Amino acid sequence: IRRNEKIAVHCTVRGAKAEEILEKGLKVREYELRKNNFSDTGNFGFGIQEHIDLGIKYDPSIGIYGLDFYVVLGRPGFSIADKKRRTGCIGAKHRISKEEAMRWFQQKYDGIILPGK
Amino acid sequence: TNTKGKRRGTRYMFSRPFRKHGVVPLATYMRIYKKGDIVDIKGMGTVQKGMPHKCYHGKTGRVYNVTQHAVGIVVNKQVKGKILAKRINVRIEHIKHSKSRDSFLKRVKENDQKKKEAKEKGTWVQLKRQPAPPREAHFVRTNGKEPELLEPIPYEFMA
Amino acid sequence: GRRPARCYRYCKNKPYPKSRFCRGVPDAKIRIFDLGRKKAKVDEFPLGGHMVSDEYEQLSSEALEAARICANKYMVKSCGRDGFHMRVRLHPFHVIRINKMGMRGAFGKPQGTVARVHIGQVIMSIRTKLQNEEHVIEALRRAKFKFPGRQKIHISKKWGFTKFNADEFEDMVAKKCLIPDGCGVKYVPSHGPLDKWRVLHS
Amino acid sequence: VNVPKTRRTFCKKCGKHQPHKVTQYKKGKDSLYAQGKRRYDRKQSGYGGQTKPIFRKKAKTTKKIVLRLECVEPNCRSKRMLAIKRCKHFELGGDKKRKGQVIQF
RNA sequence: CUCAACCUAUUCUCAAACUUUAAAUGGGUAAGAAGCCCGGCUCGCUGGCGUGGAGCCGGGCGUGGAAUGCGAGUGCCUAG
RNA sequence: GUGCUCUGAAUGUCAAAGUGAAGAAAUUCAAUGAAGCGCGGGUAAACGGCGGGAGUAACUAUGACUCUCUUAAGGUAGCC
RNA sequence: GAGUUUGACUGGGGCGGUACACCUGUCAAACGGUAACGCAGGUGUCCUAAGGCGAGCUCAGGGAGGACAGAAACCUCCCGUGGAGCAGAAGGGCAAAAGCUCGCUUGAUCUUGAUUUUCAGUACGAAUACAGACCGUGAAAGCGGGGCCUCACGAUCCUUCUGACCUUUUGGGUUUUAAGCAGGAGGUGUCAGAAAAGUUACCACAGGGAUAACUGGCUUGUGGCGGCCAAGCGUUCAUAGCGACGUCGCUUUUUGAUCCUUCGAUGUCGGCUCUUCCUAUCAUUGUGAAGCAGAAUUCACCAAGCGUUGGAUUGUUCACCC
RNA sequence: GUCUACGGCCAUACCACCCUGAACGCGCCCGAUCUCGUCUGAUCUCGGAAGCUAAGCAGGGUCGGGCCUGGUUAGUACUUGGAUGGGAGACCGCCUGGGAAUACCGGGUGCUGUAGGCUU
Ligand SMILES: [Mg+2]
Ligand SMILES: [Mg+2]
Ligand SMILES: [Mg+2]
Ligand SMILES: [Mg+2]
Ligand SMILES: [Mg+2]
Ligand SMILES: [Mg+2]
Ligand SMILES: [Mg+2]
Ligand SMILES: [Mg+2]
Ligand SMILES: [Mg+2]
Ligand SMILES: [Mg+2]
Ligand SMILES: [Mg+2]
Ligand SMILES: [Mg+2]
Ligand SMILES: [Mg+2]
Ligand SMILES: [Mg+2]
Ligand SMILES: [Mg+2]
Ligand SMILES: [Mg+2]
Ligand SMILES: [Mg+2]
Ligand SMILES: [Mg+2]
Ligand SMILES: [Mg+2]
Ligand SMILES: [Mg+2]
Ligand SMILES: [Mg+2]
Ligand SMILES: [Mg+2]
Ligand SMILES: [Mg+2]
Ligand SMILES: [Mg+2]
Ligand SMILES: [Mg+2]
Ligand SMILES: [Mg+2]
Ligand SMILES: [Mg+2]
Ligand SMILES: [Mg+2]
Ligand SMILES: [Mg+2]
Ligand SMILES: [Zn+2]
Repeated sequence: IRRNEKIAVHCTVRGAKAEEILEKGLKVREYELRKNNFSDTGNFGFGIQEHIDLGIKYDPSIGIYGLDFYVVLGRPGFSIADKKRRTGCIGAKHRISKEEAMRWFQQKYDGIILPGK
Repeated sequence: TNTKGKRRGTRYMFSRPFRKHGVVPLATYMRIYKKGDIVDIKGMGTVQKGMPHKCYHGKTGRVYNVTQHAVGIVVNKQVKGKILAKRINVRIEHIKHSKSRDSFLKRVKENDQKKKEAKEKGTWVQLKRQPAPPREAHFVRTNGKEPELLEPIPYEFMA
Repeated sequence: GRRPARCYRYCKNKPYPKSRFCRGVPDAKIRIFDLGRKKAKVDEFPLGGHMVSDEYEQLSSEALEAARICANKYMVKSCGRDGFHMRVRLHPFHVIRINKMGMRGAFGKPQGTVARVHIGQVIMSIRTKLQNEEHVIEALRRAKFKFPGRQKIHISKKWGFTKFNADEFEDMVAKKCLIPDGCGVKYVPSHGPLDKWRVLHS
Repeated sequence: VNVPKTRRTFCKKCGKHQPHKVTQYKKGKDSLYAQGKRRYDRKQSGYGGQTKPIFRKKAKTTKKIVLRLECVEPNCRSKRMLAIKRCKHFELGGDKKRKGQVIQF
């Protein structure tokens, strides 16, 4: 690859559309992402190797592309980090740890962390 | 040997003090300067416009002209065997006032009020200042105790 | 080959280290500055003896290596192999120049490095037990024979290679103001965190 | 350098910023009846050889580039010389450079 | 676990073209009547304003506002 | 290569004069094209000039032999 | 055939370099200034944006994750005082910047003076404050007459172009032409700016010890000759004899370095001849030591009284052999 | 006793973690019809007011790190001027004046301007 080309296509999705598309991705993952996809800042993500499984029907012109999901997770009051006027940092006990990220995931999607290995 | 560039040798004098970089504080911009008053010339290096020459850094002149952002100053410069008054246009980030002339003016006003009070009250009071007289014979109490005996120490080699 | 050291004995040329501006400098002859049993802790070797200059001059790395070698050999065949630790306290950072074998374009080229020593300055130090003191003094004298100037042999009032005196040393150790680690010691001031005092003082 | 074939600057005749078309000034050909040329021919006639210096050193490698600006107004179409710094390669109205394009394979 | 890398707290020794700090000696300016303080007038500059700034016309204030020493200023011509 | 010399044919460049055109004229432009130069041959008892690197034979060494970049020729017969 | 030229600086000239016009750091001794063929480097450019505004962002680096993807491809979060970038040398400066990304533009325009820098307080170049126009940008305050600052460049004369319903073109008038006035450009890099190849052993003149080629003098790197320490050698044994790594000296019989004396002249290699001196002693006198049995030899001491040769080859000093 | 808005000096104000916050306020927060911007009303812009101090913010704390200010280092290092001082030199002592900087040991940790609020 050489610089200033075009390599990736990405998109940012938030809200009800985000939770339902995340619901579809975990339906593909059968609500199982195993050990260490959770970053230490309380975010996580995974990859999907083929998109047609869920959702949209395959189109013969469109390829067979895979993709990856990164959910960055928050808490009400996190917008002070990107507020323009009187910006601040969010505070120590308002952060998201790996433990509470896993706890929220399995409480909201009754999923399974820590498989047999 | 060396060049005749305009900032030769100004590695340290046109630099900022340690942990004093960045934004220039605004009081230096909102000072006022009337034509006739005494200003020090330093010449910070955050501002590159209107900056004085290195011969005028650390000098003192009086203002003869005020413009939008700068001031014309009359400074004495010593060329080889004469002193002559140069007229330089320097900016207000590079100048500041003179507390020497300020102190002189406040002791002028003190002298004037003192002469007025002396004239109305009918006395004669001292107005000049005198250079640190000798030391006015006095007694030194020992407070009963004997002065401590001091004595040079022996030599020991540490370092 | 190498000039006689009397051509470069005196400090007169405005310290000249190898840097960006001085390139192509050969390696100094002294590469090992510590010798003997360097892992004895603090109290295996309580006695320290220094060899300290009394002249302002520069010593060559060749002379430093020669003195280190002969002092090491005398200490080895006198106090045993693991009975001492010596550090030379002088690194040859000043580069000396040579002009080529008239005076046009005469700025020389780097041929060696010397260490500039001051009047009160330690050249070498040996730490050993308290009963090998005469052996330390003899080793430092026989190493003193390898230098141009005048040097003095002096036993320090301090414990080994530390900066604390031998009389107040064990009391500081017992009251835990001075914690041993490695060849030296750490000083514990009473103004850290109390949780640090709690993982200590216990 | 690369300067565009038109710009908008002061026109002294109308005392006003105006569009000017920009060409490159070329030195004209000699008059043969200019007074220095007349004096030079008068001096060079007869015997005596070369009577003025001939330079023959040529230290410079570039020239200052002069732009002829013409005011586009149909009534006042006055001209004006305008000079820029030295340049080896001069371009008159080339293609503008852009910052995002894939440069280069 | 032996060794590493790495990290952390220490330790030995340095810098004309490094530096937080930082002298001694040094460079400039000030130490009054061309100053001080009252009135009034002019302005096409400045302006919320009787503004601000500058200039000008009057008036009154001498304890001559550190030490020490000393008469100064000023022009032409000019050799080596 | 530098000289010297020969060929001139269609042939590039090439001064004065002459010719045509524009203009009111000074003047300008165009066509016309001598020698020379350029282009093409010759000439060294003209001036002069006349190469490197590898590996290759039953001890070893060399290199008849080969492979190589290579210039206008790569120093021949002799001689040291 | 004629006339002329054939730079300068220079640890003599030449050769080599440019220290010849400039810029950064150092030297440089805390104002400024400050030399050397001092040190470390750069310049004769580059840029319609890399100039001018406005807006919005944050950089290098690291950590943790995410299909292919691993040390490196792209996405996300956190830490990140700048450790990045700002055309280039270096120094300074700079973070809702001066960096990066967009939007709009041409203040890189037309003018008079003042000032600073080098400085003689001349010029050029570069720069700084204003003032008068016409504009750009931004909601605006403002900012902008090139490049964030310190370098990036050039007189007279001549040529060329631009401007003035301009002046003159000689007795008047018209029209070409020419001259003039103002502002750019064509260049002098020896960069305050001749137009310039050698050789002289056939040489010349004015000079120069301001300056080389001897001696002498300072120095002693180099040469030569000594000393101190003792790791080793010496079958053993540091020191009979030696002495590695180091280090202290002396000498002026080597060669350098320097340029003080001498260029209105100190005769310039070697040999021959002849005298005298030195000692750092080869022999001989008197001794001490030995790894001194004798003989031979080696190491020291007092010691320069006395002697130290004949030849081959080479101009040789040196050398080598009989 | 405090807070908002705009500040001045620009860490005694920063950084790390912990506790408390009455009332106004400042925020977090709800939404995208209009204005205006995005891949995404997350940011920016607009329209609100159900809930909340969780966070920002404020105050306090830490034998806290930094920073500020003293002591020590130390009349040490260095230095002005002087000598027919010493020393073979290298350098050193003295006379006359000036006089630092680490390591180590204390104390402190935002003052304050203009305008407008709350606190019975
Ligand atoms: Mg210099
Ligand atoms: Mg320089
Ligand atoms: Mg500028
Ligand atoms: Mg020197
Ligand atoms: Mg012809
Ligand atoms: Mg032939
Ligand atoms: Mg042959
Ligand atoms: Mg031969
Ligand atoms: Mg200076
Ligand atoms: Mg000075
Ligand atoms: Mg901005
Ligand atoms: Mg405007
Ligand atoms: Mg203007
Ligand atoms: Mg003319
Ligand atoms: Mg010149
Ligand atoms: Mg002389
Ligand atoms: Mg010698
Ligand atoms: Mg020698
Ligand atoms: Mg042996
Ligand atoms: Mg001489
Ligand atoms: Mg001399
Ligand atoms: Mg002579
Ligand atoms: Mg004579
Ligand atoms: Mg004679
Ligand atoms: Mg004679
Ligand atoms: Mg003798
Ligand atoms: Mg005799
Ligand atoms: Mg603290
Ligand atoms: Mg004193
Ligand atoms: Zn016009």
